Amino acid sequence: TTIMAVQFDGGVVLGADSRTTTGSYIANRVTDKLTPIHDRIFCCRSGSAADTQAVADAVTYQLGFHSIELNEPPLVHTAASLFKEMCYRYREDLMAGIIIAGWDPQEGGQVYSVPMGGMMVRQSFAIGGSGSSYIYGYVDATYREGMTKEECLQFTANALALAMERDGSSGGVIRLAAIAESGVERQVLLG
Amino acid sequence: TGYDLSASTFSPDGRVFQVEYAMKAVENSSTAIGIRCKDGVVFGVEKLVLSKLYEEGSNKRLFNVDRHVGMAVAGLLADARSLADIAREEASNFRSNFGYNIPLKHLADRVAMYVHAYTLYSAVRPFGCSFMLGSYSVNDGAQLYMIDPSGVSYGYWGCAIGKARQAAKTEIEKLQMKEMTCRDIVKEVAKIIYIVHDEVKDKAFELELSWVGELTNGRHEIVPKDIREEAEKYAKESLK
Amino acid sequence: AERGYSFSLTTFSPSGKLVQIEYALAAVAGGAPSVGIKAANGVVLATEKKQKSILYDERSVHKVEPITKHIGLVYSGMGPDYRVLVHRARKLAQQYYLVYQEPIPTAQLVQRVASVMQEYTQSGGVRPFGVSLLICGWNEGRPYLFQSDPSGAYFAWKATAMGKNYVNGKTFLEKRYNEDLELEDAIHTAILTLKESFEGQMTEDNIEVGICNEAGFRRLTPTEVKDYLAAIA
Amino acid sequence: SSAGFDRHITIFSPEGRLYQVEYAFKAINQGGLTSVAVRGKDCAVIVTQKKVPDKLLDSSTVTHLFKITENIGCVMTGMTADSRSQVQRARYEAANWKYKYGYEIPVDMLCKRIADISQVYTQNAEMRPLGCCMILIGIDEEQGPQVYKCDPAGYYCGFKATAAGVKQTESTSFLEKKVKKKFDWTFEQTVETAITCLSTVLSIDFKPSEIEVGVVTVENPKFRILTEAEIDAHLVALAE
Amino acid sequence: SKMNLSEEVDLEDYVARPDKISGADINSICQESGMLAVRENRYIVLAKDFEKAYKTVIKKDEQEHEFYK
Amino acid sequence: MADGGSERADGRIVKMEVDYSATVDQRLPECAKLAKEGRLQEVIETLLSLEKQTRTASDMVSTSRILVAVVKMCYEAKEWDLLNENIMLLSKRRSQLKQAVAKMVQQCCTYVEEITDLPIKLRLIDTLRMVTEGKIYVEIERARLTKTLATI
Repeated sequence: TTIMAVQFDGGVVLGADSRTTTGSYIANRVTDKLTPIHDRIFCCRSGSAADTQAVADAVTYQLGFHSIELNEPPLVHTAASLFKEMCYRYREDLMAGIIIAGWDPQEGGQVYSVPMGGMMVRQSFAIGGSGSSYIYGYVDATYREGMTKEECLQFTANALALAMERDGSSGGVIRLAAIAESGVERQVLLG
Repeated sequence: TGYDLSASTFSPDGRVFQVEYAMKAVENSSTAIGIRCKDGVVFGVEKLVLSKLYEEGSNKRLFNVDRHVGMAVAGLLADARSLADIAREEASNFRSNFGYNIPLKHLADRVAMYVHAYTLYSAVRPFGCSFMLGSYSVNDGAQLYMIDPSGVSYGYWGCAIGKARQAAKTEIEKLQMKEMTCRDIVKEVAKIIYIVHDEVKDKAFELELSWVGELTNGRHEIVPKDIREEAEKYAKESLK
Repeated sequence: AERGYSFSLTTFSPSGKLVQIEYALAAVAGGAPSVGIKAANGVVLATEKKQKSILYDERSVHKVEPITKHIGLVYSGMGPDYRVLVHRARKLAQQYYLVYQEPIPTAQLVQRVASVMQEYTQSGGVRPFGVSLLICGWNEGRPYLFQSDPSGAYFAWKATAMGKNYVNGKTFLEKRYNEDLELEDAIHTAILTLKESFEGQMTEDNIEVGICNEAGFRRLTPTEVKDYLAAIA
Repeated sequence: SSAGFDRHITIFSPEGRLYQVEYAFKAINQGGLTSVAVRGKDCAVIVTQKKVPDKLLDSSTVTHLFKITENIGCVMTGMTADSRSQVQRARYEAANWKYKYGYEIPVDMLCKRIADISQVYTQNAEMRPLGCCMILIGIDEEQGPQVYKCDPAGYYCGFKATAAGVKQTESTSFLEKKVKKKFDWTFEQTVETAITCLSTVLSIDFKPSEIEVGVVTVENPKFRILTEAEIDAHLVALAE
Repeated sequence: SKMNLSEEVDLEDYVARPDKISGADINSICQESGMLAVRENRYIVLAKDFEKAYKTVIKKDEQEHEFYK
Repeated sequence: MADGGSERADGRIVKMEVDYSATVDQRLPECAKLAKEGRLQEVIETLLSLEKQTRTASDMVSTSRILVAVVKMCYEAKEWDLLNENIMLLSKRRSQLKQAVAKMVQQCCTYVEEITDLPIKLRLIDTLRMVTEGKIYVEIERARLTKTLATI
C-alpha cells in the first residue's frame, strides 16, 4: 500500500511495503509493489491490484513492441506519457496509483508521479500510500536536497517504518529498490 | 500482354510494372534535391517557368510536416499534399500520445508502410511521388532519408530526384559539407543550380531553398530571400 | 457486378465438370504418397517424407499432425493452405467437445470440415485446397478411416492410398490387404505399398508410420520406424 | 496452358500450375543479394552482405540486419520494400507471445504463425504476394540454437543449415558434404565455413566492412552482433 | 570410357549434383563434359571441369512451389 | 607495403653478421606482417628478396656451422610460413621464391662438394616438397632437374 520514490543524481531509489490488507483481514503477507516494466523504468503501485497489473501489462505490450522496434534506450518520460493518456481517459473507471520512477540515459534519474487524476508532474521526491497521512510532516522535514544513493536507502526506510508501524493497513517486511546506471538493485530489510 | 493491368500481379520478367512506371513518373517532374550537413539538413526545389506562369512563391513543393521534420517532394503535386496530411496526422498522433519529437527513422517507416501498401492492391494505385525526409535534433543529430515509390526505406548523406541533370549534386563534394556550419552551405549549393539545367529546355526557372538544424534550434522553415540574402547573392556571381 | 469481394470463380464446364477443383486433384497426383489402413483394432497410417537435400532434418517438421489425442491424420499433395484448415479444425472441434462433452468421433469431423471445405471451394477469389485428407481415429469402440478430396466428397476405405500412382497402390492394398489384420500386420503392408513408389533408400526419416490405437492415437517416433522397417516390411 | 484473363490475376491455371507465384522466383534477382545460414552445436551463424554503389551509403541505414527479439534476430533477401512490412509482423506476433505467454517464443513453430500471415498475403483476392524471404534464428532451453528460413508461399521451413535464393543453390551443395560425413561444429568453425560455402559461389573476398555476419551463440542468450572489429579477425583466422 | 581416366576422378559426385540440373539435355552434354576437359590445362580432368559443364545448361529456378516434396 | 618493406629489411641486415641468430628468428613476425598486407605489384617480390638475400648471406654463416643443418630445416619452416599468410595465390610476385630457391640450390650446389652428402640430402628432401608447391612454375621445374642429377 505505502509507496515511496526518491531520486538522486545518478538514478532513483524506490521502496514499498509487503503486507496488503483487504478490510481487517490480510490479503497477502509479502507482496512486491515494484513493476518490472523495463530494466531502466520501474513504478510503484497501490490501491486496487487488478487495475495496476493490467495497465502495467498494457504499457509493457505497447512500449515493448515500440521500444524493441526503436532499438533505442528505454526513455522513461515517454513511457510515463502512456500512463498519463490512459489514466486520464479511464479516470472515471480505473484508479491510478502508479508513480513512474526510473533512470534515463539522456535525462538521468527522474521521478514522475501520476495520481488518480491522471496528471503527470516531476518533483524531487514522491509520496503515496494510505498510511502516508501521518508522515506528511515527517517527509517534508527529514528530506534533504541532493541525496546520495547510500542514504536514500536509509531515508526511505525511515519513511516506510513510520507509516507501516502506525497505520494498520501497511506493514509486513520492508523491501527497497535501487535504480542507477549499474542496474537494478533490490534488498530485504526489517526492524 | 496485359501483365501491367493489375497492381496485385507480377510480370513475366519478375518485377512490378506499376512501380517501373511510377519510378519514371517522378523523373518527369522538376528537380527537388536534398542534402544534410553536420548540424543541419538542407532542402531545395526547382520551380519551372514556361509562360509566366503565375505568382512567385506559389504551390512550392517544400512543405513543413512537423517542428523538426520537413518535406522536399517531387512528382504529382496533389499526391504530395495527401502524403503531407498523412505525415501531418501521423505527427499529430505522436505529439498526442507521447508529446515529444517524432524520430525521423520511424517517421519514414510509417510512411514506408503506407506507400508500400498502396502498391500491393490493384484497387488503389501506386504513388508517383518520391520525396526527401531529413531532420536534426540535439539528442539525435542530422539524418537524411531517401524514400522511393517502391516502398524501400533508407537514406544517404544526399540524393537527387526530379529532372535528370544531376550535375547540381556534383560540386557538393568539391566544397566543404560536413565541416561547414550549414550557414554558407545554402549559397554553396546554388552555384551550379543556375549553370546546369540549360535554358534551351526551359527559358526561365525559379529556385526554392529550405533548411532545418541547430541555427534554428530544431525548427524548420524556408530561408527568406531578404535574410540573410546571401543565398541568391553568391549564386549570381558563382556561375563562372 | 456487385462489389469485387471475390464472388465465386468456379463455373460449370459444358459437360458439368468442375474447373479449378479438378485441377487441385493434379496437385494431389503430383504430391507425395500417403497410405492408410483400417483393420481390426485400429487404423494405421504410413506417409512418405524425403528430404530434397542432405541439410534437411526430419526431426523438426512432422507430417503427422493429430487433431485430437485419439484422432490422427495425414495428407497428400500440397502446407500453406493445409495448416489453415488444421487449426480451423482445432477451433471447430471444440463446440462439439464443449457442448456435447465427448471425444468427438471422426465421422463428425468429416461432416463439419468437408461442409466448410465445400463452402471454401464455393467461395471464389481463393484457390481451393489441394490437400486430400485421410481422417482416422477411434470412436464408440469401432475405429474409422475416411478419405476426403479437394471437392469435399468423403469416402470410406479399408486400405487407401494417395499421391503418385495411387491407382496402382490401391490395387496392391486391395490384394495384399483384405478382411482385417492386427496393427502389427497393418504396419507391414502399409510400408510395403509405400516402398512401391519410394526410392532405393528407406531410413527412419524417410517413412513415418502413425497408428490409431483403441486407447487413442499414438504417434510413433522415428525410433520404432527404424526398428520395424530396416529391412522394411 | 493459359486461357482467358487468368494471366492478369492471381489464381490457378488450366493445367493447375501457377504464374504469378512462380514469377516471384526472380523477384529476388532485382535485389541481387545472398544470405546463407550455418548452425553449430551451441551456436548459429548467418552471413550476408550489401552493395555500396556510392560513397554516400550509410552503414547504419542500409544495414540489412534486422533484430526481432533481443534473444532472436533475423535477416531478409530480395527487394527490401516487401521485407520491412513483414518486419513489424514478425515483431507483432513476437510481442504477442512475450506478453501473453511470457517465455522464449515459439523457437520451433513460430514460422507457422508467420507463414500464416504470409499466406493471407498470398490468399488475398488481389494483393501483392510479397516475395520477400524471411530467415530466422532461434534459442531454446537445452535444445541448442535453431535456424529457420521461411519462403513467401505460406509454409513454415527451417533446418540445421539452409540457404535459398539467387545464388544460394550452390552454397548448400558445399554444406551437404561439409557437415556430414561426420563432424562437430564450434563457434569459429561455423563462422569460417560461412565464407567457404559462399566461396564455392562467388566470394570476391574484399574488405569485410560491406559484408555483415550474423552470429548467435549461447553464453548470454541475448542475440547481438559486433561492429567491424573481430569479424575481420575471423576472416583472417580461416585463411592461414 | 571415351574420356581420359578418370581412374583418379571419382564418378560418385558427378552422378548426383550434375544429375539434378540435367535438362535433359542428355546425350551430348556428357560430351561437353569431355569438351571441357580440352579446356584444360590439366592432364587428368579436375572436379571443377565436370561440375561447370552441366551447371550452365539448363538452369532451374526454385523453390516456392514444388517444396511439397 | 613498399616503404614498410624497405625500412624493416634494410635495418635488419646488420642483425645477421653483427648480432646473434635470435633476432633472425625475431625477424619473422615483422617481415610476415609486411607480406600479410600484399600491396604488391612487384615491390614485395623485391622487398622479401632482401630478407632472402641476407638469409642466403646467413647460409654462408649458418649452414657451414654450427651445425647439422637444423638451422636449414628452420629455414623451410619460415619458407612455408612466408607463403602461408600472404597468401600470394601463386602470384604475383611469387618470383621472390624462385630466385631464392634458385640461390638456395646454388648453395646446395656448393654444399655437395664442400660438405658430405648426409646433411644435403636432408636439405634436398625438404625442397622436394618445395617444388611440388613451386609447381610447374617457370624455372622451379628445371631446378628439380639439377638437384636430382646431383643425387644420382
